[PDB]
Amino acid sequence: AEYPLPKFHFQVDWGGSRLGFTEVSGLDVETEVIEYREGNLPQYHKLKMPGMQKFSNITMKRGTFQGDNDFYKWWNTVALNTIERRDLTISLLNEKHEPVVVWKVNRAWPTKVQSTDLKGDGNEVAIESIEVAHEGLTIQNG
Amino acid sequence: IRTYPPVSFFFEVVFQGENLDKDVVETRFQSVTGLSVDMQTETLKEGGENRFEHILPVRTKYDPLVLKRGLVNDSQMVKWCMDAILNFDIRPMNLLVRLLHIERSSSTIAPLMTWKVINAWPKKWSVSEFNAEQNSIAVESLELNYSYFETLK
Repeated sequence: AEYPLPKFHFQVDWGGSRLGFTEVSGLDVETEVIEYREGNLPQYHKLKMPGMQKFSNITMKRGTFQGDNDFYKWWNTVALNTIERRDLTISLLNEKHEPVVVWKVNRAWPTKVQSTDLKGDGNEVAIESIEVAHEGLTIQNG
Repeated sequence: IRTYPPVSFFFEVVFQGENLDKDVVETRFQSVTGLSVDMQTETLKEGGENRFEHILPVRTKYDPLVLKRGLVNDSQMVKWCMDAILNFDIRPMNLLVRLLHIERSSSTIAPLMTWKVINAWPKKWSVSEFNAEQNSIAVESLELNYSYFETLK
């Protein structure tokens, strides 16, 4: 067609009871650059070549409901250097409620859990957040 | 009576030699150092005197003189040095080192301090590293031996 897609209809599968979230970020892939030059090159700028890869962490937010303490449980699964690891899948849906773009995350485990702030005059809900480390990510469109 | 001290970055070097005193490129240097003298002594202990020992003068030592420039591809001075180094043929020279200032009474450039350096001859010659990945200038450095230096009072 000739029309783009929006970002207000998605889904996350993380091994919990609720698939709804308010914010999803940190989807990025990067590669390093190596520079090189020899003495007699008629070119005075350096040459470039691919190096190692690097992935960023994942940050997700959600509102707080009564009777739901999954973030703390997963974080507290930690032992000296061991922890439960999970496969994380994030999808993008259309108007028939089917997927369109999929991000696949291998061997995720949480590194930070942040609770809410309390203000007396605050007319806002209670927001908790988590940060996730993971080895590698993939992108599937179509 | 002095209130402000002199500045170090306005200076000159003169070769009182074969015919090098009239060559303009032979007076322009990026750096000059090595102008220092030291007295070497020995220690003698006297029995019965436990409060101090005697320090006795022995000899005098001088530092080598070091000059640094950007590389000059055709230099009479370097011909003199390489004649000394390759053919073991040395001919010592005299030098002047000047520290300059502005005098006015309009203004003029004049010497402020002058040292005479007696019987200099080549000691060392070097050029900096060539590196394909750095922004740098080819810099040559010369080191000289001499007998002594004096103030032109």
